[PDB]
Amino acid sequence: RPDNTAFKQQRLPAWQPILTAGTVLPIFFIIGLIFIPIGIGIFVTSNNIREIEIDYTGTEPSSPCNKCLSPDVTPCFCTINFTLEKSFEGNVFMYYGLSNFYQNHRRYVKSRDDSQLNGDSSALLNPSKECEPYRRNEDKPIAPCGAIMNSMFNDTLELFLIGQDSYPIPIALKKKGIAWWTDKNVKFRNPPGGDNLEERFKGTTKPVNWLKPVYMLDSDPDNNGFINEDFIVWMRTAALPTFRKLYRLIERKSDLHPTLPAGRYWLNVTYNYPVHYFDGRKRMILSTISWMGGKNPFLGIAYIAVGSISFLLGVVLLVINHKY
Amino acid sequence: TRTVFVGNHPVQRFCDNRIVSSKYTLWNFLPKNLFEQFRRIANFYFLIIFLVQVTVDTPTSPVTSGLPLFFVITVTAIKQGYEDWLRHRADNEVNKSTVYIIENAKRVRKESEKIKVGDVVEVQADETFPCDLILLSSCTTDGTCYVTTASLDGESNCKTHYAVRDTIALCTAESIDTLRAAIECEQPQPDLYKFVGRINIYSNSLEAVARSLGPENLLLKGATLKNTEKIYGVAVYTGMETKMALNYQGKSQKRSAVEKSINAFLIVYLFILLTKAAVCTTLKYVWQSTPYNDEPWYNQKTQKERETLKVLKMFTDFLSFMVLFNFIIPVSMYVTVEMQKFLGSFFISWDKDFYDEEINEGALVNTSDLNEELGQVDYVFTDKTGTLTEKLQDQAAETIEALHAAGLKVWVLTGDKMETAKSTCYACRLFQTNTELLELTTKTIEESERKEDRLHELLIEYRKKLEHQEYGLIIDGSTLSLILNSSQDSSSNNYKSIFLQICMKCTAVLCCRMAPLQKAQIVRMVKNLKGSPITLSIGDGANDVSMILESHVGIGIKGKEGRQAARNSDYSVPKFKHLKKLLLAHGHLYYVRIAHLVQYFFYKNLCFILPQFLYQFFCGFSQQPLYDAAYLTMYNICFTSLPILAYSLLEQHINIDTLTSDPRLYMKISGNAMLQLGPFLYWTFLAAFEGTVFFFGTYFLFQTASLEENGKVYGNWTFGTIVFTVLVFTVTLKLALDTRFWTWINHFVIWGSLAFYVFFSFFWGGIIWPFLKQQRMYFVFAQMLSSVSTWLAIILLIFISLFPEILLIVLKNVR
Ligand SMILES: CCCCCCCCCCCCCCCCCC(=O)OC[C@H](COP(=O)(O)OC[C@H](N)C(=O)O)OC(=O)CCCCCCCCCCCCCCCCC
Ligand SMILES: *[C@@H]1O[C@H](CO)[C@@H](O)[C@H](O)[C@H]1NC(C)=O
Ligand SMILES: *[C@@H]1O[C@H](CO)[C@@H](O)[C@H](O)[C@H]1NC(C)=O
Ligand code: ALF
Ligand SMILES: [Mg+2]
Repeated sequence: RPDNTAFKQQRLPAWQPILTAGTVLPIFFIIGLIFIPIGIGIFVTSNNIREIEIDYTGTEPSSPCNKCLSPDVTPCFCTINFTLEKSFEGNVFMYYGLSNFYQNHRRYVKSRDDSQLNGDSSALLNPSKECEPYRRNEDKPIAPCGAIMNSMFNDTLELFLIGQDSYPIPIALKKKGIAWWTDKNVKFRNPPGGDNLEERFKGTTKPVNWLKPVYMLDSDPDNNGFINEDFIVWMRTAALPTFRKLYRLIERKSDLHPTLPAGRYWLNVTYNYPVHYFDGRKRMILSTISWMGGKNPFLGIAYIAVGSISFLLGVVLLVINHKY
Repeated sequence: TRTVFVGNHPVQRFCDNRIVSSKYTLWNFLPKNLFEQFRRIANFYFLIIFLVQVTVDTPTSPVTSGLPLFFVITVTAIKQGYEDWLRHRADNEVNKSTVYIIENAKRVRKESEKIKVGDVVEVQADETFPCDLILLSSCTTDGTCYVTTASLDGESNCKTHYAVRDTIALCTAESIDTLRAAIECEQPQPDLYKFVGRINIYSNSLEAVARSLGPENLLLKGATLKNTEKIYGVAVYTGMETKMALNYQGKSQKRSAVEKSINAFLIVYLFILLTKAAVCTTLKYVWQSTPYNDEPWYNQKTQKERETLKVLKMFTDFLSFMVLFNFIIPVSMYVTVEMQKFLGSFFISWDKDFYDEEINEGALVNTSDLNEELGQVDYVFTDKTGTLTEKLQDQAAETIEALHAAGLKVWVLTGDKMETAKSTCYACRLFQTNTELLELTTKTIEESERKEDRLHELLIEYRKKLEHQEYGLIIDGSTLSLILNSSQDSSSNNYKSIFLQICMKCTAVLCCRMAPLQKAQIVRMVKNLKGSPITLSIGDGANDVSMILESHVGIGIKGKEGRQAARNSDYSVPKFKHLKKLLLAHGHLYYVRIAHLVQYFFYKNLCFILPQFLYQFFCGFSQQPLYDAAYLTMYNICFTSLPILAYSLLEQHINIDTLTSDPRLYMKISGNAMLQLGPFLYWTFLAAFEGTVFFFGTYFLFQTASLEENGKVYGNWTFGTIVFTVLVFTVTLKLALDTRFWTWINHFVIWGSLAFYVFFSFFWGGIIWPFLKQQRMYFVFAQMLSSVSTWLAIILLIFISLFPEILLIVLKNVR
């Protein structure tokens, strides 16, 4: 009369796998033989990427920017010469890096209003509580609230190539397309009121550390406010005290000549950002990319180490179990 | 020395037949139950954590920490309240019964619970006595009555009692003629066979004849009257003082070895959490000593954080770190173990092996807190009449042989006489032909100090000098009474120890003519020696309830005697042969499932939290969570909760068909091996290794300056998502490797957890709702999966982490 159901009587059909050494031994070999070639390929790929970093912070009396460390009302300019040995053929991405800059601090990460940057009219006129003490200035709310927006990197970097003669030639840099497409076209929007951008920000004011208001960053209305590529790129946190952010893109010449021929170059910079107050460092990185990204041998080294440590262990166990 | 008058007419300070077996009342129940529950360290901690999270700060929400604690409190409170209301209802039946009292020359009827000492009472045929009576007369001559004590010694033999010679003639003819008598008695004792007293019956003018009172005159409570029309007795002991009510001892509480191991693990993890929080706060306040490391002109305090008291600040930061790292002790474990214990107990009732067509009933589970306790039994105490014999039962000898083959010691505790008790033992294969009977009965002790010589002879110069099967002890209740009570006269060699060693070094022990309380005394004496042996007692009679309520787990047979022991026990089987199936397979499976669930629950959260603690060294020790709040909330609720519950409800570690056919396999989990220091350290070190591997493998991966073919950088939420994905895949694949009995439910839950995690990540990341104050995770997961470098790194990490487990699996298959 009791229900003779397989579930109730604990008699559900099962697979019941029994893995043993004599059946899992080929796995230790196949994994090593599939992993070693991948490691070799990845490590070889990581060695054909050219990259150069130029530290231009100063803090040294033999550096050209020692005069840029402490100005008063003088807009400082530097110029650092450097040489390239092997030319760059692939695409070239301009980076700027900061050291000892804690972008992931708790009090600093949460100091933002993501709804206001989404174009919300209610949040446009009154910012969130979290972004303090950058919530109101001169009894007027700041349009971008928070330190994460207030302290944006604001240096101007220009590259100059010195030809056969002493006359330098400039290099064209494009500011479009350095931020994530999704967070540029969806997450960051503009206020919808009106067509002219200046009259959209009426009850708001520029940040304390700003020099021109947020609706005058660029002449093109597409990159004028809350859509500016540099602003959007800086709005993304770093996760580490030492980080790098994309700055410009150098495009391929139409003819098959390499994008950056080897030779001397000129780096005229505008020293506006103070970083020596907290023992920080500034640098500029020119690098090419590949199918995997930047230059890092860690992945290849780890794959080789894992493949070798698997294959050797498999061989050792194979020669040990041969006693039976 | 107490004096009672037969009719209360002179020629007090006693209770009033009121039996209470309960503990809670109908009002004080809530304050007492909450005080009893919140005294535990785990229940205090959870509260403290909930209050601190509500008061100071929380990373995700106070609800996720306040709701499961309330559910856990409520379930246990309901269980205890119901199990106490059942005892209230049972006591209501024993009280509020009908008895007939001759108060003033008339057959007054009162209620049973209103009996006062010193009134003559009348009981008809087949009526249970209401209290301790003293026989005054009987309907027939010779002053005799036939009383059977089916509820005191377990048998149904017709005993005989004798009335008072001076009072036999008084039969319904002026029995209340102000009968001048004074019953001078001894203070109540649980001996159940000794009674000293005297009567002071007077005459019409004056008399002083006094006849001594012995055990042949006491009419005990709870013994039915047989083959007599009507008798007349005088109550002397009424309620909480009768020899039946003295041998109860109540029920304190029962806890499992797994439950104690859970508390020990919680105590260890509490120290781990405190050390983590203290180290983090100390390093934080050392690092903030530099002027430019705090308020470095790019984020400054809102003046408040400056105006706050420094002394209060370290305490607040310590509470914040404790809240942040509190996840290493999961409330989910408690909420789950409750569901597992409630749901898994249904299999015992559902099993078709526990069915008897004669009784037309099945098994029964009274409590679900000892399912894991069924698989750790070490000693078995059995009752002779009713359980072993019905002649012997169907498989009484083979069940005992199987229990002996499993490494258990079977003792027979009965209330029958030695002559008939020893033959039954000789028929159950418990006493072989070539075994020397080591006997300590009353037949050889007719003094007092002969016992000390006998024990020394049979222990010090007979046995330990050496044959392990030959010697079997036989004892009597009378000798055991002196052994227990009179052991405090000499202290150089304790009687209890010198008797316990000879008991424990013997193959089997038989104890005859034993009171209901002495069984619980023997069980308690066994429970204390050399650590904590685990005891199980099985019986079918009302006299077995004292030893059923004292042992670790009590089994009650549904027999012809009654359901008195069936409702007071933890489980119930309508046979004795069912015990082999009940504890060989079901207990083993339950213990394995619960131990694996506990170990996995602790490991899964330690490995979850370790990367977050490691992350604080790379921020400013600012208590920045590595993962998103949604992931922190959803980790233990849906991503990893279901596979472990499905594993722990149905998983044949060894198939039951060969578990029942091989009793030898019970020894693999004899001493709580699965929850020992070895396995605990192995799981802890595995979690610590995997947690370090995750964080450092991703940290070395995040030094690229780019991971895409379009040259775009990643934030911190991508770092956290990478760590979380590697974490979830590793912790799911560990259990997938450990699984050994794959059903369609296991397939569904294990693969659906991963599929649901992926789909939930893709769904949460990609839609702006908007009802949140931030959109940090708008497209993090979808942007993270667009890089072959991250794909390859994740694939490499889910193998690097499991390499110790894969190597151990192989090494466990040779030598
Ligand atoms: C009288 C006897 C009755 C005894 C039981 C009978 C039946 C009882 C049914 C009760 C059902 C559930 C009880 C409700 C209590 C839980 C309430 C609740 O939301 O708890 C929330 C908890 C959260 O804790 P945590 O994340 O571990 O961390 C806590 C830490 N202290 C902190 O700081 O925060 O999280 C948890 O405690 C987890 C919840 C339980 C886990 C099981 C849930 C699985 C369901 C899965 C959901 C969706 C599945 C989708 C995946 C697809 C896979 C196929
Ligand atoms: C650039 O930003 C820094 C950081 O706030 C500020 O001190 C400096 O004045 C800015 N330079 C401008 C606005 O020209
Ligand atoms: C940048 O600095 C170089 C170095 O002298 C100078 O020749 C050039 O004119 C400068 N360009 C601008 C735009 O100031
Ligand atoms: F039947 Al008994 F002790 F003799 F339970
Ligand atoms: Mg009985």
